[PDB]
Amino acid sequence: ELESPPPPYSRYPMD
Amino acid sequence: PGLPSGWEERKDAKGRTYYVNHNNRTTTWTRPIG
Repeated sequence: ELESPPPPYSRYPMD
Repeated sequence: PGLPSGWEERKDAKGRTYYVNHNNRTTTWTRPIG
């Protein structure tokens, strides 16, 4: 996808 | 697409598709095999 690294995952996904 | 247990593939309306895992607690743009 070439996208910036995914948002830091703690418990639930948040974007 | 093989779906592994603990992973959720979630596509947000911006066109953001992140593969997240509750098992190890990690997310990646890549498709996980195991």
